[PDB]
Amino acid sequence: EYPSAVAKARFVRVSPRKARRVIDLVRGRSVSDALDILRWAPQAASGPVAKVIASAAANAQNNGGLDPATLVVATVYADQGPTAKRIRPRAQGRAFRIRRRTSHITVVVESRP
Amino acid sequence: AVPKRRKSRSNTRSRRSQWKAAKTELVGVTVAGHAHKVPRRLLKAARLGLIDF
Amino acid sequence: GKRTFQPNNRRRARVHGFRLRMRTRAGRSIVSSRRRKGRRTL
Amino acid sequence: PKPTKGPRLGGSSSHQKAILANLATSLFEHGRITTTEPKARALRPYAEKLITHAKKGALHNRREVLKKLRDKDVVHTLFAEIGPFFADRDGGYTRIIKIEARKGDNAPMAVIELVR
RNA sequence: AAGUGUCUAAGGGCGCAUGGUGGAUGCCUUGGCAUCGAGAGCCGAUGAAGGACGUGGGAGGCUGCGAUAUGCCUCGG
RNA sequence: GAAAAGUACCCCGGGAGGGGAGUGAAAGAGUACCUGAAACCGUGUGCCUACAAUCCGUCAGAGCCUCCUUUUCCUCUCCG
RNA sequence: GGGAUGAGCUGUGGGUAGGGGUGAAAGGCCAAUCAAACUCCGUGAUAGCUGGUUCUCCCCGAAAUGCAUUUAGGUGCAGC
RNA sequence: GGGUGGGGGAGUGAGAAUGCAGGCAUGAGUAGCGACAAGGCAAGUGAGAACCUUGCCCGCCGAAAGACCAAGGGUUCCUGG
RNA sequence: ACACGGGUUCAAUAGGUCAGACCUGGAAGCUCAGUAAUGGGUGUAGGGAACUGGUGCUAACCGGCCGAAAACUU
Repeated sequence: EYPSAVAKARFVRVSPRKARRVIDLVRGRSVSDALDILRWAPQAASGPVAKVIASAAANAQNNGGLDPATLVVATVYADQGPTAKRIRPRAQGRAFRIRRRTSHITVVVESRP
Repeated sequence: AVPKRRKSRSNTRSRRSQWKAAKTELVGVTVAGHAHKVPRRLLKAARLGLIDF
Repeated sequence: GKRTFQPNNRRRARVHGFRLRMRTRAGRSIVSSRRRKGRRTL
Repeated sequence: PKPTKGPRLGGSSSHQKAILANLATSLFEHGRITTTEPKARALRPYAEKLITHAKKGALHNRREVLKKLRDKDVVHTLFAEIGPFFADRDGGYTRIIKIEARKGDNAPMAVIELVR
């Protein structure tokens, strides 16, 4: 029904929840609307997302031969990426485990006239 | 005061859901060359050309 | 008053150096013990 | 100028004084300052009054300006070019245009300009 | 007029489809433990065991090596 | 992975990364990699829920959803 | 706030080392732990004590009473 | 690389020991971000700059936040990337 | 925070400006007296935050989003 183009970014150093709180603004919206929204998104963690969405439309345009004007974002994932751990020293010698969480963002797009 | 019991998934996700962003945008803002899209807050700057990409 | 540790390599060498270990019968056993475990000596 | 309500800029009012004076200085020396919106807003009644003294054009007014601006070159320019030019405009010597917030603290930026 | 009267899902629940994180299970092995049999059972003031430093056409370590230094001479393979 | 044959080249992107091509039996084997479960995270979607309390179940149990037999019926019947 | 030309303070150098040292004496200090430091070995220490002891099914089915106990929160014999 | 059957032998069956090793959850996108010295503007490099560079102001210690030695650390100094 | 209330150019909401209320209490320069320190005149001056009433000069943006088209009896 929707022969969508697939694009995704693995190993991004932005947490999934911080991705999701932006992604919720771009469900069922056009690519150009999403790109403008993210351009002016005060959360300022949308950069990677705009790059991925842009690459999805560009790839659909060149490999698929589709027109961005009708290209709409269908499904967006903010999957949990690989996580490392770091030790911080706190009071009384307590060694706490502090992590650096990542994400795998998967986006599919398709013309929906 | 420390957490006595863990919170049920059905309540935790409610707290996760009441943490959303606002929606502001504006179309029709013609500038030199291509007509882009900006917010009302900054449309005057766009009209004066004080924007970048 | 608020002191914890104050290194001084000459003091460490004179106190823990294996040439001091040569002084005693026991100290020689420490070196031979460490060799058996496979560790680098002082 | 009407005193603000809430925290002074930076530390105390003395720091606010240094900020307002330096901002007014480089404003008069450049004519287009892009900074934070609160600073431009607080600056409005400050620069408006300094220019009011410029269009009055008196020795006494120069010393009242010196109470605020230790730099003298900006005073020369201010009472030599700016004042006379705005002598025919009875108020409204500035203009605030909103500017995109900074990537790093999302501070509401704004640019403050003179009419020309 | 009076009465009956489905339809909301902000956001949760359950179940399916499809992904991610993780690297458990399965199968394996450059590796080890425990034994029978057969050797050797000593090294060293001729400077032992074991080490520091250094050596390669090319940064560092391991194995080998010692200002003749990832090698020399002799008899064999 | 039997063998590096470690993804030529092109395109988004500052790069990492990804897609298209290609090697390959296979990439659903891409250096973070045989097989790849669970916790956990998340998306799409069928169904219930904003006058109502109860170890968050069990048994009765309406109405929808999905699969499906017979059948009024469409006579379009060599089809469904 | 107290001492601050003194029974002073402080660095460099050295020694006394565990049933021992030290102590203008508190049973405090001896590498963040001192009514006898730490590490290793004896050592898989021991405890009449606390906690644990992993799949199922079938038949049958107790006591918390009595005696004695450096014993009454345990155990042996008897009873079920 | 495993089944069926007759046999043999177990490091053989985990839901619990304030159990152990590893990974992820709730708490939670909460607290906190580190002496009560203070930053600001312009131009510019750069895809991207409150935080870097170069200028102009402002502020602070100044018997120390300055300038030299010892112990210690062991290249943390300079250049280029 | 949000919300509330007012206003958004037929506009006096905020800023600014002119003039006021109130406060401070006699500014600088100049001139005169005084050896000087200082004191008179110019001068109820000068400075000024919130309140008052005028004054449309700047800024309130020549544009977005969500929002009914109604199951039935006597």
